[PDB]
Amino acid sequence: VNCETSCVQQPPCFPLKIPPNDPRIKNQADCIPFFRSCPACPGSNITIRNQINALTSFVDASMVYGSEEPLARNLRNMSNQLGLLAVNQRFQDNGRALLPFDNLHDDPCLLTNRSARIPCFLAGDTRSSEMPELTSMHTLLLREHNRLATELKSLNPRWDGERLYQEARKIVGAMVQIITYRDYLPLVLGPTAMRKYLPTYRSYNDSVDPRIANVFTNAFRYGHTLIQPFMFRLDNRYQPMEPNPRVPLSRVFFASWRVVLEGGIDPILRGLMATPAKLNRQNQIAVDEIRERLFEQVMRIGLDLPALNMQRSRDHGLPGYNAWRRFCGLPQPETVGQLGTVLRNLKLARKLMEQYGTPNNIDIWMGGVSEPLKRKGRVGPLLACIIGTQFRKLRDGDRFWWENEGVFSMQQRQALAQISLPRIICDNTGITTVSKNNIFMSNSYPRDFVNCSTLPALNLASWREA
Amino acid sequence: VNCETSCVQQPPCFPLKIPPNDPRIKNQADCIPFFRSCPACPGSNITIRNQINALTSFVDASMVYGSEEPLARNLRNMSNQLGLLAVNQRFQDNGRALLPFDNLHDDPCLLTNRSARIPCFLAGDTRSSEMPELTSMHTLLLREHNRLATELKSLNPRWDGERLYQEARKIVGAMVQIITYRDYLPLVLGPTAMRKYLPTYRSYNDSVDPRIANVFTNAFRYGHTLIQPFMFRLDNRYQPMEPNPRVPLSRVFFASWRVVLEGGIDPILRGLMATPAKLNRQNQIAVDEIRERLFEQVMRIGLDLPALNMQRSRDHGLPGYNAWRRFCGLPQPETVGQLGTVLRNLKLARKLMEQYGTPNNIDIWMGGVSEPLKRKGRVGPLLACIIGTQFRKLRDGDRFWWENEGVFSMQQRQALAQISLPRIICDNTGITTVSKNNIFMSNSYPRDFVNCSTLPALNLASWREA
Amino acid sequence: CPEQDKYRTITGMCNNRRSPTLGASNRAFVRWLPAEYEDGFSLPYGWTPGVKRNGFPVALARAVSNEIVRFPTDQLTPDQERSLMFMQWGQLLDHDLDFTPEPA
Amino acid sequence: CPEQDKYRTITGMCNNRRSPTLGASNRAFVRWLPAEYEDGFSLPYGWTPGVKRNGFPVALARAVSNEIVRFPTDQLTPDQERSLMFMQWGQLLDHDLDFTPEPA
Ligand SMILES: *[C@@H]1O[C@H](CO[C@@H]2O[C@@H](C)[C@@H](O)[C@@H](O)[C@@H]2O)[C@@H](O[C@@H]2O[C@H](CO)[C@@H](O[C@@H]3O[C@H](CO[C@H]4O[C@H](CO)[C@@H](O)[C@H](O)[C@@H]4O)[C@@H](O)[C@H](O[C@H]4O[C@H](CO)[C@@H](O)[C@H](O)[C@@H]4O)[C@@H]3O)[C@H](O)[C@H]2NC(C)=O)[C@H](O)[C@H]1NC(C)=O
Ligand SMILES: *[C@@H]1O[C@H](CO[C@@H]2O[C@@H](C)[C@@H](O)[C@@H](O)[C@@H]2O)[C@@H](O[C@@H]2O[C@H](CO)[C@@H](O[C@@H]3O[C@H](CO[C@H]4O[C@H](CO)[C@@H](O)[C@H](O)[C@@H]4O)[C@@H](O)[C@H](O[C@H]4O[C@H](CO)[C@@H](O)[C@H](O)[C@@H]4O)[C@@H]3O)[C@H](O)[C@H]2NC(C)=O)[C@H](O)[C@H]1NC(C)=O
Ligand code: HEM
Ligand code: HEM
Ligand SMILES: *[C@@H]1O[C@H](CO)[C@@H](O)[C@H](O)[C@H]1NC(C)=O
Ligand SMILES: *[C@@H]1O[C@H](CO)[C@@H](O)[C@H](O)[C@H]1NC(C)=O
Ligand SMILES: *[C@@H]1O[C@H](CO)[C@@H](O)[C@H](O)[C@H]1NC(C)=O
Ligand SMILES: *[C@@H]1O[C@H](CO)[C@@H](O)[C@H](O)[C@H]1NC(C)=O
Ligand SMILES: [Br-]
Ligand SMILES: [Br-]
Ligand SMILES: [Br-]
Ligand SMILES: [Br-]
Ligand SMILES: [Br-]
Ligand SMILES: [Br-]
Ligand SMILES: [Br-]
Ligand SMILES: [Br-]
Ligand SMILES: [Ca+2]
Ligand SMILES: [Ca+2]
Repeated sequence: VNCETSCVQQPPCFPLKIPPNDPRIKNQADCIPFFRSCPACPGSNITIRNQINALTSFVDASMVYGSEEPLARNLRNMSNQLGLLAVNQRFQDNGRALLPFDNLHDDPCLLTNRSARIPCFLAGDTRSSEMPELTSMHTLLLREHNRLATELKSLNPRWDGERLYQEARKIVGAMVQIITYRDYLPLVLGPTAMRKYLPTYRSYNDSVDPRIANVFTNAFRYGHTLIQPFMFRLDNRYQPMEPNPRVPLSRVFFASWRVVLEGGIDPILRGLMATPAKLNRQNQIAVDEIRERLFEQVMRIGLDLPALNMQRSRDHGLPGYNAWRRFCGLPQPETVGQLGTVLRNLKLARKLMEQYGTPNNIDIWMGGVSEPLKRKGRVGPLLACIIGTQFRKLRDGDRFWWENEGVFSMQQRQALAQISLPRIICDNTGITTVSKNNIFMSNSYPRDFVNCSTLPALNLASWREA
Repeated sequence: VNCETSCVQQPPCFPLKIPPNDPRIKNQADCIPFFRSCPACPGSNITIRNQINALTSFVDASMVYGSEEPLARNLRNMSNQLGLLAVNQRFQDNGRALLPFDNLHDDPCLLTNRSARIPCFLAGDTRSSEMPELTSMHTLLLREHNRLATELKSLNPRWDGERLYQEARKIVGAMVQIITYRDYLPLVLGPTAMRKYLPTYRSYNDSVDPRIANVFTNAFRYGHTLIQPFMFRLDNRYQPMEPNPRVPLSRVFFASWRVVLEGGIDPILRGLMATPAKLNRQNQIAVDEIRERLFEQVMRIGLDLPALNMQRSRDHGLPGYNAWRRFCGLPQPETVGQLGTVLRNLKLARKLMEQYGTPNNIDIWMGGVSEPLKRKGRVGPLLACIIGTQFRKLRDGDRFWWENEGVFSMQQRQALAQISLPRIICDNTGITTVSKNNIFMSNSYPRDFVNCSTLPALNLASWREA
Repeated sequence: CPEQDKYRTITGMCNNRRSPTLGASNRAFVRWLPAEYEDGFSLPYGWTPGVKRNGFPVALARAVSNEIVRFPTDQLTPDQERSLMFMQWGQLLDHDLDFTPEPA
Repeated sequence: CPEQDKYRTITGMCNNRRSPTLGASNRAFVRWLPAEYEDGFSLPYGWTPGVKRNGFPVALARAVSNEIVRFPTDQLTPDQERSLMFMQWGQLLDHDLDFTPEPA
């Protein structure tokens, strides 16, 4: 049974059925396409069905380098001894490198503009082309690797290709860890949750299970609440870059042609820096660009991302809201009144109650994004517990964590302490004005912007082997 | 193949290698027979191999009733509406019920005495004939079920077969829970570990995982250190049952014929009551009856139970001693000196280090039984933690726990509180003098004994339907 | 696992030497809580018509989205203290952490 | 799982309503800690010649048994405070809780 073209419920399809008086799909014979996640143990009449993580759990920039040896190999430039990642051999972004194209059997990117004939990009992860803003970040890190590899070849002449690649790969990974725990996570969790779930690092602990928990795959989708209905692009002076400065997100998904033919990554990165994220409010959860029109250009029907999240949590056999609250040592509301109190919103509690009947059955993504956000944070207590617990494990249970004794020298850690996302943008783009740290807070130009010249670039002197 | 008859290491075999100059197995290229436990997900290149529990984890007397429906039905007497368990149709024990014979493909009991032709017994669990003492306990509870069913039938004449069976089964399960938690576990863990891991029952908690943990299957094998090298049989005045009151254990394994043809279960049960268990000591861990001659009559050579326990822990991918110490929140000895301190025995720690190299690699069974015993307990801190944690889960995570609200009436719970192993023996055997409570401590006749006549019967009045 | 190494493996294998596949690719996720399936081992809630979950009807995912998530875009509240880069780093980071394969 | 029931099922199924296989027969054991195999996923330590466990040779179970467990039978110490029945209930109870199947 073809899950993409049929609404029949049979393995491995789990189509979302359509309710009566649906705002968009008036045909209740239709459905939202859904493929069940691959079972870890197919056909077993013994195991409790589990799902598979195809990537390394570690914050190791695997979305740059890949999580399988064949891929990691194919992503490298193996035509010289410079330790570089291969770049696009058909296009450049105002002199700079693009990601190589991929060879996909049913390339969705081509369908976003039949004229353009621009396929999806090839990267460490298979979703790099899903939105141009994501593609731009992959492109950024790709360039930083090559730049590091180049400077590294300068400091240490003897270092061969393999050495260059690995040392450059090691710095990029550290950069991803640093940006993530120093700048990103504190603004996700807020002050209190950050102190609680990520106490000061001590050192590697080999008893700390670093695997991603099934529940994390759904809870961390909290980000879907931060999505704006447009892709914003701005010129070198951060003004709307015509003729299409604000394209609907439903016409940017897999649109790799926009990166190649519409100005490169500079206009995209500026848009990310100088545009406010959407705020998560209890009656403004997620925009219709993803709730009604997700992937509209590349399949028979527009998808509903929030709907997919709830369908997926059930596909994965994930416990309901109260089980996760209990797990997190948080009170479990049983009445609509109790729920109202936990949510500080009686109206929302009522809607949830009328849909689910009991707070025990609220799907984890729905319940999670439904809680009022913690002070200076962007998730509630439940998601904070789930996300913070996950990241502590990814940190403490990683033998190659950048601060672990032995990974980097004391002076190498000093050097890495000076890296920033703004700085990386400065080193690999035409953009000479970038957001002030913290880049995830700054969002108003020119008030929150500074010239690149005032920001010190990574000093690799302590990488000298001499 | 046949792991029982060759030393080839190929699936599903994992034969134990023999050390040079072994005191028994002189051909260093030979081995000890061992079959890998069945994997939960056969041939998987994704899943981390795990093993299977073929039994219900709950303390529900499944060793009596069966944990699979077809077997469950086959243990039941369906020739009438008396709700009884099937009994042996060939033999009786001084006018009382024996377990029925099983129908095995390569029946090992047949091999223990070729001229007797007595096959293994059929029970709720497949190991009932492993040793006559075990067989005797199985027989006891079978009788207790039929006794309870009969009494309930007189009190409740309208109650059909199914109802009587279920009600009797429920009582039997309750008895096993009570004897286990009131009488048995306190003497395993010691008072301190009992308060710690087994605090006052409050109520059923549907979020408590009641499954058996993999390590428990190995850790609960601490009981192997309690085994005496003989099966003791006593007559009705508790004196040696001639002509052979002390049978070497190596000649009673799977020896069902001894139950049927050598006096039934009375001499066996008296033997169990009036003989001390073996005390575990650091230089007296387990006897050669099981270390050199385990299953000698039904195997090509004698097996080694202690060595099988360690091979099994490896087969199951179980972490070493220190990881389990860490899990349990106990200090992790890293040097011989430190291990010496933890064990209160530097010599033993020295022997362990000469064999293992590091405390991190000591097998859980070996490390576990090596620890000094807790006060008034028969295990050390590590085993105390593992066993105590397992039983807490089995109690708190069981919706049919005898003390759980709604399972039994208040009147029923009061009646059940009066049950005891000594009284059950009185009710189902020809024995008229039994051990004083606690039956697990009492071990010296006549000192620790009394007449059955001084012990009241279980009052079933509150099971009468009004 | 090599007694000594210099860098991460590409698959993550051997990061944890005592349990070599932890954190590595193409491995089952860890369960922080026992899974909850309609049949207890494999079918998702909402699969079989009439089958409730814990005493109540399973709500259609699309119905919950329509009822609780749907909102008029003109009400959208720009986050005064977060840049859109905050959203983007999130997605990028999610793609360093987990990808859950499905059949083609 | 039925709405109400007065008796346990034979298999243990439905004891836990939210996750009905928990404690039920013919299911994998729960792991309190990650498994430790030679190849990370299935080969037991002692399987491959020359393969050490965390820097030291895997000690033969039979050697450990010989050097540490073996003791003179006539040295056996009778437990003054426990009956043999204490041993026997243990095994009987163990057989209510777990049986790890092996191919015949
Ligand atoms: C019903 O039983 C539930 C299970 O209880 C366990 O089993 C019973 C038999 C007892 O032995 C009991 O003591 C056991 O805990 C029980 O739910 C449990 O409740 C606890 C306490 O709230 C929960 O612990 C909290 O966990 C969260 C999440 O992290 C945990 O899980 C991860 C993944 O395995 C581990 O890596 C962690 O180390 C934890 O184990 C933590 O965030 C939280 O700690 C934080 O908060 C406390 C307090 O501020 C601080 O001390 C810490 O430093 C942290 O800041 C706790 O560790 C547990 O997750 C939960 N389990 C389940 C299955 O839900 C429930 O309360 C019982 N109800 C009743 C009425 O008895
Ligand atoms: C290295 O990390 C190890 C893992 O630490 C966890 O994850 C990291 C990221 C941190 O967030 C950390 O806070 C987390 O704990 C860490 O080992 C851990 O150490 C704790 C504390 O010793 C252990 O907890 C104890 O567990 C035992 C066993 O029960 C547990 O498991 C069962 C079944 O799986 C559960 O149902 C239970 O709820 C428990 O989770 C308990 O018996 C014990 O509680 C008892 O003791 C305390 C104190 O006396 C009493 O107050 C209680 O009431 C109980 O009587 C603890 O809960 C944890 O098992 C262990 N994990 C592992 C994998 O070993 C290690 O210490 C770290 N080392 C360093 C240097 O950082
Ligand atoms: C450009 C913005 C984003 C998308 C477009 C997008 C899309 C998806 C899709 C299609 C899925 C799968 C849905 C399903 O279950 O069928 C999905 C999964 C996940 N996301 Fe999404 N996402 C966009 C943006 C974000 C951001 C900002 C996130 C985090 C802050 C985020 C997270 C996730 C996660 C963790 C998943 C699961 C991934 C897996 O396969 O393991 N997304 N998103
Ligand atoms: C009459 C006394 C006992 C035995 C004879 C006996 C034998 C064994 C054997 C052969 C195994 C399996 C060995 C292997 O892995 O190859 C075994 C397993 C277990 N035991 Fe044993 N046992 C006798 C007595 C006891 C007592 C007193 C115990 C508990 C107090 C005890 C426990 C266990 C446990 C829990 C196991 C594992 C069971 C499973 O398959 O899950 N034993 N024993
Ligand atoms: C490899 O590197 C060389 C030198 O930078 C470059 O000319 C070539 O295009 C690169 N190859 C690929 C596939 O990126
Ligand atoms: C498609 O790409 C072409 C370039 O081939 C461009 O001219 C056109 O504007 C794009 N079409 C749309 C609908 O954006
Ligand atoms: C069933 O019970 C009846 C009466 O107790 C008895 O005649 C018969 O032997 C029993 N059948 C079996 C198989 O135990
Ligand atoms: C075997 O059983 C018979 C009874 O069939 C008994 O007379 C004989 O003594 C037994 N043999 C041994 C060695 O115990
Ligand atoms: Br290309
Ligand atoms: Br995506
Ligand atoms: Br600029
Ligand atoms: Br029979
Ligand atoms: Br046995
Ligand atoms: Br007597
Ligand atoms: Br989970
Ligand atoms: Br375990
Ligand atoms: Ca990764
Ligand atoms: Ca059981």
